[PDB]
Amino acid sequence: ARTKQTARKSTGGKAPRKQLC
Amino acid sequence: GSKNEDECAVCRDGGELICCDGCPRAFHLACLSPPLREIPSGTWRCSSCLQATVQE
Ligand SMILES: [Zn+2]
Ligand SMILES: [Zn+2]
Repeated sequence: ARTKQTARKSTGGKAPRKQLC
Repeated sequence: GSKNEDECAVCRDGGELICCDGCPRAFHLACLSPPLREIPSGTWRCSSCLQATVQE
């Protein structure tokens, strides 16, 4: 499988929908 | 758009993650319900896309 080595931040991103049950 | 959203669907952070062929999600291997340990052979789907009963 295509497993990349990303390195995002730690503060948040996007919130389209609400909490998941 | 390349290499999914480049974020673990369980941490929302980075690191080495595996991109799903069924959706734009990546996983920290062990972050998966079932841990890969050794990345799949070719294609691969995440738990959800896997529930669909397809695999690879
Ligand atoms: Zn993770
Ligand atoms: Zn998926």
